[PDB]
Order: sequence, then C-alpha cells, then structure tokens
Amino acid sequence: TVRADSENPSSQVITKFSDPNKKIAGQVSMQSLEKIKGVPEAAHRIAGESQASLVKRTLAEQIRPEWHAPWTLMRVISGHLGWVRCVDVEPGNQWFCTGAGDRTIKIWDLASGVLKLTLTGHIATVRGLAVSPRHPYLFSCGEDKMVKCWDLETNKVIRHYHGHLSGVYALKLHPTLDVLVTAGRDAVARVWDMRTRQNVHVLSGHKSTVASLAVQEFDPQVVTGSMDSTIRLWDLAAGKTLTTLTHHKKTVRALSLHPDEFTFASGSSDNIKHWKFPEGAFMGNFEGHNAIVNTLSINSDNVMFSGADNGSMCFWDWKSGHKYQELQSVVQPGSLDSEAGIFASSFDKTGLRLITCEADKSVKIYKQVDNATPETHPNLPWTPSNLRRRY
Amino acid sequence: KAAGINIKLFRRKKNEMDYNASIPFEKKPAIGFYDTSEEDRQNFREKREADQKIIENGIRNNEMESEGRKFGHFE
Amino acid sequence: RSAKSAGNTLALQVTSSGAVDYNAIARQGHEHGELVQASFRDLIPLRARLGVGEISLEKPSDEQKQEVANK
Amino acid sequence: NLLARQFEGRHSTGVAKQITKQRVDSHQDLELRAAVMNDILDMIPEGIRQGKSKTILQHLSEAWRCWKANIPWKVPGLPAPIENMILRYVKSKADW
Amino acid sequence: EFQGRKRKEFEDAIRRNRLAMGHWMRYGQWELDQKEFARARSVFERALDVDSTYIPLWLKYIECEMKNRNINHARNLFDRAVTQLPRVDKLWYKYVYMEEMLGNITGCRQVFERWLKWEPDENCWMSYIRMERRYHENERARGIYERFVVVHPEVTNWLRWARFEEECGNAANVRQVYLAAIDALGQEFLNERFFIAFAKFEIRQKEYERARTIFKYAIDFMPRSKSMELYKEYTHFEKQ
Amino acid sequence: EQHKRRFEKDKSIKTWNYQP
Amino acid sequence: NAVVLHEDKQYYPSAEEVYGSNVDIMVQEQDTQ
Amino acid sequence: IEESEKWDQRLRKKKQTIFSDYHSQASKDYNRGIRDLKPDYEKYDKDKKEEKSKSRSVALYDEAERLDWVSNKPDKEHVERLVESIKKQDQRRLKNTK
Amino acid sequence: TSSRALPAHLKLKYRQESQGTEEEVRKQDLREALLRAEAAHFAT
Repeated sequence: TVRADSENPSSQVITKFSDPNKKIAGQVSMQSLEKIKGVPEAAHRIAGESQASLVKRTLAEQIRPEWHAPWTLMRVISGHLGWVRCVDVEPGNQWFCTGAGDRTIKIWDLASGVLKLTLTGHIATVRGLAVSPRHPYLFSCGEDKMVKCWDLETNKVIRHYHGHLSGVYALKLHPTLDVLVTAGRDAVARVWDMRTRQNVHVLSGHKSTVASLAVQEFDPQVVTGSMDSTIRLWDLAAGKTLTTLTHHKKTVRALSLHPDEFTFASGSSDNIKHWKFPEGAFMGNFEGHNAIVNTLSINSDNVMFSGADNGSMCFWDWKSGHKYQELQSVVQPGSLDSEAGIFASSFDKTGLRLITCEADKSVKIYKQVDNATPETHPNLPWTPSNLRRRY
Repeated sequence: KAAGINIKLFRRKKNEMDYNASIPFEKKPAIGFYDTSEEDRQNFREKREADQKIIENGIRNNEMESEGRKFGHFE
Repeated sequence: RSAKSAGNTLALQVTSSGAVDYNAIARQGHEHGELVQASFRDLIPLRARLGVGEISLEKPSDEQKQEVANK
Repeated sequence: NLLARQFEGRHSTGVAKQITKQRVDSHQDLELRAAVMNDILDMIPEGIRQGKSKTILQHLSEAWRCWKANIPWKVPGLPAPIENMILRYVKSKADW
Repeated sequence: EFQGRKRKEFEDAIRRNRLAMGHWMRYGQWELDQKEFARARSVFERALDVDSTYIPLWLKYIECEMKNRNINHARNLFDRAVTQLPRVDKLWYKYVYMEEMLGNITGCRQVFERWLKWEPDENCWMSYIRMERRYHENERARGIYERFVVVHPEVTNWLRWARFEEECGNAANVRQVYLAAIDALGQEFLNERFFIAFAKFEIRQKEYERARTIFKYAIDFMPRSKSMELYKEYTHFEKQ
Repeated sequence: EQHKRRFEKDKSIKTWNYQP
Repeated sequence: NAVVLHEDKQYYPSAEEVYGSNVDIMVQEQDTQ
Repeated sequence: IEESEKWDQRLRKKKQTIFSDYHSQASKDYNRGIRDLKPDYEKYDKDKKEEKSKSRSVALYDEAERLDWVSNKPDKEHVERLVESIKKQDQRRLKNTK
Repeated sequence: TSSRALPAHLKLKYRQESQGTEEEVRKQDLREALLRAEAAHFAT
C-alpha cells in the first residue's frame, strides 16, 4: 500500500538511540511504546509501575561482595560413640559441650580439644545444650522427654522440668530473664521458669514438631520454626503469636540470630532466608545450597555458615548474600559415604573458630586461612545481572 | 405397628453425643465480601423442604422395595 | 433495613491509590491483622520494595530493652 | 491426694509419663520412626507424590532385620537417596 | 436413627484418625445427600481447620456449593481460597472459569487483575487475552499485552503481540510494535526467528523494499556464525 | 554387565555419594 | 606377595592419610578430669 | 489449502495433546473445559449497548472503583448450565476412572 | 501435690566475681587469649 516507505532510518534510529548498556535487559524503552493505540489510561500506568519495580529489583540484587577469607580444617576430635546432635560454648570461651546419641554430654577444651569430664544421666539422645551466661548452670534436653539443669559447680543434676509429651529437640535460654524455652515433637514450645520448674507458657500454635528455636530480649522474643514450614514470632509477655512466616516450602530446621544487626536467618531444604524482626519483613535469599540445611551460624563480621545433611558446607557473605566458599565434609576413616552429615554447629565467642558436629561421631573445628591476601585466595567468582529473580 | 403399636421408641445409651440435637461442633463459614443474605434465608422453606422431600422420597423407595420382595419373588 | 452486617465490609480504596483491597479476608481475625503478610509485595526483599528508603537494621536502643524487660 | 481424686476424677488427660527402663526401646523406636519420616518429607522434591512414607519405613525395618541376620539387603528399584538414608539410620540403630 | 447411626460412625472414624481427609470427604458427601446445608458447611470447615492446604478438599467444597445453586457462597469460598493459596493455579482457574460462564465478566476481569498482581506464568496471561478476545474488546487486550511483555520479556511474547495486532487489523501498530520489540530486547536477546517473523509480516503486506531492507539489517546485525535460516528465508524472499 | 543392568535459574537437592 | 592374616587386616586408611598432615587428629577415648 | 490448514491445526494440537504435574494439569483442565463453553448470547450485547448511551460518568467496563460488581446476581439459565456442566464433568470422571 | 513437685532449690545461683560474669568477659580480650592457648597446645 506504500503509505510510507524506507524503514532504512527507522530500523536504526529505533534500536540505537537509548542508554547503550542494558539496564535490566527487559527495559521496554518507555518512550518508544507511547505511540501505539490501546488503553493507556490504566494499563500504561500499571506497566510503567511494574517496570519501575523490576528495575529496582534487578539493580538491588547487584551488591558487590567482600572477600572474607576462606576456611580450612584444623582439628578433628573423635571421641563420641553416636551422632553428635548439639553444641554450645561457655561464655568465657574456654570450653564447649556437645551431646550425642550415646546419651552422654562431653565437655571439651576449646583450645586443645582435650576431653574434660563426661556427663551421664540421659536415657536417650541429647538434642540441645545451653550454658547460662549468668548462672553456673548447664541445661540439656533429649528425646527422653526430660529437661535437666546441671549445676556446674558440683557436676550434678539439680532441677527437672517435666511437662513434655514427646522428645525435645531444642533448648534456648532467655538472655535477660531467669527463664528458658524448650520445643519438641509435641508441636508445642514451652516456657519454664528456671527457679520454680513451672511451665508458665505453652506456646501452642504449630501443627507439627517444632524443629528450631531462637530467643532474644526484644519483641519478638521467641521465634519457633517447625515441620509446617512456618516460622512463628511469639509475644512472650502474653504467650500469643504475632507474625507467621509461611515463605518456606519444607520444614525449617535452622534458625539463627544476627548478633549485631537485629535480623535473623532461617534455613530449610529449599532456601535460606533472612528477616527484619519487628514485623518479620523478608529481606532476601541465600540461594545455592541445594541440600537439607541443618545449621546456621552467623559470625560477628557478617559471615554465615550453613551446614547440610550431606556434609555440604557453604560460607556466605551476609551483606551481599553471596556464597563465597563451598566445602565438602570428609568422613573419618571408619564411616560410610552415607554417614557424611552435620547436625549442629557454632562459632566460638570470638568468631574465629567454627565448631561442627557431624553425623560421624566426630567434632570438627574450622579456621580461617591465616595468610589472607585477597590476591592469593580468591572467593567464588561473582557474575551480575543475569536475570531478575523469579520470586 | 402393623396391628396395634405402643409407638416403640429406640433406646439410646446413657453415654452419647446424640449427633442429632445440634451440629456436633457447629462451625460456621467465615463471612466474605459478598453477602449471602437471601441465599439461605430466601429459602428457609427449602432448608426444611428439601429435607422434607428427600425424606419422603426415601420413605416411598423403602415401601416399594419392601413390596419389591413380592414383585421380584420369582422373577 | 435490618440487614445489618451480614457480610464483610466491601474492600476499601486504600490511601495508596490501590483501587481495591481484598486483604480484609486475610486480616479477618488473628487480633493482629496489621501484621498479616498477604500481598505479593511481601515476597520482595526489603532492599527492593520500591517505596522504601532507609531501613535501619539496628537493635532498639536500651530504653526499649528496659521497657520490654520490665513488662 | 486421695480425697482430691475421690471428689475430682482422674485428671488423666494432659499428663506425661516418664520413660522407665521398660518403655526405653518402644520409645526409641518412635523417635527413630519420626526422624525417618522427617528426612523422607525433606529429601523428596516438590510435587513428587508424597504418599510414600510407610513403604520406606517397611524398607528400613527389613534392612535392620537383614543386618541382624547378616544378609546383604540389596534392593533393585530403590532410589539412591532413600537407600543412603536407610543405610545411615540402620547404622545408627546397629551401633546402639 | 439411621442418620444417627451414620453420623456416629463418621464422627468416631474422623476422631480416631483425624488426618484422614478421605473420611472428611465421605462425611461431607453422605451428609450432603439428605440435609443439604448447615452441617455440611460445618463439617467442611472443620476439615479445613484440620488441614487448609489440601486442594482436593477445597475443590470438593466448591463443587458441592455449585451443586446446590449457592453461587454467592461459592464465590466467597473462592475468595478465601485464593487469598490463602495464591500460588496454586487450580483455584484461580476454577474461579475465572466460573465467573466466565456465569456471564458476569465484569467480575472475572477483576479476578484476573488480582491474579495478575502475582505475576503468574505465561499461561495466565494468555488465558486473559483469550477471554478478552472472546468478547472482542481489543482496546484493552492491547494493554494486557503491554503488561505481559513488560513482565515477561521474551521473543515469543512480542511475536504474540504482533500476531494479535495483525489479527485485530492495523499496519502502523504491527511494524511499530516490532520496532518497540527491537529497542526493548536489544542485541543480546534478538534471535533470528524474530527477524523472520517481521519480514514475513512485511511479505503479507506486499511491501517489499521494507522486507528486503530489514533483511539486510538482520544480515549485518548478527555474526555470520548463526545466520543459516536468516539467509534461508532471505533467499526465499529475494528469489521469491 | 549383568550387575549393571539388574541393578535466574535454580536447581534441586543433592545428597551424598552412592557406592554399590 | 605376603599374606595378611585376618587379625592384621586393615580395611580403612589411617586418619592422617584421609585428613592430611596439617590437621590435629585427636582421639579422646578417656576422661582427663 | 484452508482444509489442509484446518488439518494443520488438528495435527499440531494432536501432537501437543499427546499426567506430568498439577501445575500444568490445571491449565490443561481449564482450557479443556473452555473448549466446551458456548458464550455470546443476547444478554451481553444489549448490556453493552443500552446503558452506554446515558453514560454520564464512569464506564460500564470501568472497574477501578465500581460497586455493582459486588451484587451481580445471575439468572436461572446460567446457574442451571453451571450445575449441568459440573454434573457432566463428574460423569466423565466416574466413567473414566473405572 | 506429688513427691517431685514439692518445693526444692528455691535459691537460684548467679555467677560470682571470679566465675566469669558478663562484666569480666566483656573486659577480657578473648581473641588474644585464644591465640596464646592455641600456640601453647601446639607447642606440646
């Protein structure tokens, strides 16, 4: 119909004249698509707002990572006769205690790994330990349904906390109050006054086993993640839940508080996510660890460690959410390949040594390579702007 | 009841929820944006009347199957 | 005329020019409806939520600590 | 206590029962079964027809019996992750 | 008393094994056969309380509401279902389907808008386009296409927009949409099938200097490493 | 041979190593 | 060519062989307090 | 050619119609049900044409702040065809299952 | 009510001055102490 001819300039003036570098690679060239007919009163405004949202997202996923130095194995302590399920470090950073499946709580010397006394008195596997920083006590819990208070001045059990219909999987101590929280298979987290052994609060909101726990002084004070894949933020004053976080798809087995940033990270089989506390606002993913994440430990200098059920170990840069090191745990000689696993882990008080509890009857201690030199120990390479996250 | 009845009433155990005096746990649907309003009250007649006809149809089926033994006695 | 409140209040034109607000169903109950997460915005990291500027990842001082501890 | 139980009832619901050296094995079994169900529910990806817990538990029990009787227990169609998890838990039980 | 017998057995069965959803579905069905309302909703809401993530129970409840002509109840139930599980498309599809064959398309459009707020896969956008084309009304299917290509920038979506523009009927819009596609996709996304589609459109419009010139541009745009089928249709045109 | 016959973007889970 | 008796058989490598020579291999069977 | 093009549509879908996951099954069931739909009766065009002549403010297709879409109560025929369609689908399921 | 529910251990114990209270650990430098202890054990 040759109403007009010669796309010769149009076919070039259209493609060329814009920002040369791709901004989000899907930028619709806002100025180019006004001139079509259609429904610009509503659809165009919605499309422009959406384009703004996606460009904001793609730009905000591009934080430059920091170096952070790699980690290496330094000690392999092999004394336990069962899977090591829990670990805690005393506030003075002199010794740490680990429970295991052989009913025993072994107290080790942090600097040397030399075994101090071994505590016995549990009927089944020990699943949680906590050394009180304000009392000379050591609380423990196990699949034998009872929570014990060991007096570390006499190495003897003094208190028993009784109400629990099934095994207990986690134990945490309130930083300020004289109260402790335990959560177990009865789908209930229970709040115990230390002195009177009374179950003041029964935080019953979940539908299945509460596999994780976290306690702090600010509200939310108790954070429980369970088999439901739901994380619940509790109001300890009233014993009622405030916010429920259902972003996870599978059971959330790891909860961890950032020491200095008032945020916490939770992990599950699919993804690791972290939130801002007062409202539980989602703040991003730590993608890359495709394994059953059992542990999460945040350092003081913004380093997060995620240990998996198959021995996979990934160190993350907290700020940028970048996995800067992949490590595979190697079993001690007598074990099977299926025996590679990690159940508990914890940074020591300084944050320079990482303690790992294995499905291997071994405790492994990891140390940053001391030479540093970002030129000689590069992290995993970082590639920006591949695509916006699906979300 | 065939010849002369005393109107025999069935015998419940002294330990029963009775499952007929009211809803066993009586949970109501959550109210949403759109009003039910008429959808139930407009046919309260029918809340009882669909029950009435379903019961009645059950009854008639029951006597015809009771007499169906005579109907299909030899086939 | 005696109908009263037989149905949920119709969705509101929110102050954010959002034409209509179905989150009233999610906020129905829980005695904390203001904290219910029910919109696609809640799937986006707070880094990239468009209408957010500075968000402070800092512990709530010490007066809040004392207040919550006392309570 | 006697008069309270006389004028009140058992109050049996909601009470716990400690493990008393006769329930140790039967409770250890419950804990192990729950743990294996958890691991099953985790390692299976999304939308893979989750209705497979009972059969895997039967496989685990058979593996334990074969270990007790010193028999290989080598199963043709079992996927590798399930087989590995069963071996792991069987080794735990055997060490106990 | 027979109803009492059945109710007692159903209640004790669901008390013994509270997680067996089949028992709840059978309970809703048997009870629904004679006393059509009230306790049916009660039983189903109890089942939802036991587990609200079971899609078959949601669908069963909806379907039993469609049986008994309760349309407003069913639509409230869809609202609750979609506001509880926004990322399962069975519920969304049933909702839009019901609103489509109820005739109140004024409501299915807002249902679709709610759904689009979640950025679904391309199937939802295509379903929305198809619904709009089912009632002509192309002036807003164009806007929905604009939102689609914004959310899902791919060659296929832009070609779908071009095909829709050609079907509806226009010349400036189609070529102009193609230009918007080139300057939105940039060098790294423009493959050869896009240029072939643009050239074929210009073939149908019997404007041949246009087609040959965009053929030269496609030829000298991408490297000769991958130009085989671009050249194939180029030769088809030039000799054709 | 008889024994060997008788017996952006994201990814899926990985678990351990298998030895016959 | 030598035969390994059943009691002298070793099925698994030494911990130093599997972990390297830079790691502290501790075998704490017995208590020290 | 038009007959062959109709066959081309047949063969294209025949190789595209020949259980994977619930997510794809949702769309497949939805558009399969849509294939059985018979829209566009005498109600819609009359609704489009009548009150638009006296459209002093807001459009009949405007849904930014419309209020009547809450109270859309359908007629007998639409809900009747709904019940019949759902019954037919149930019949298809029960004849397919066994 | 029960034998094991009777009052017992009504005095909660707190860490004393030399037992490692929060103040003492806060004043202490744990990093250097850890390094010296690691070196001392390596020496053996």
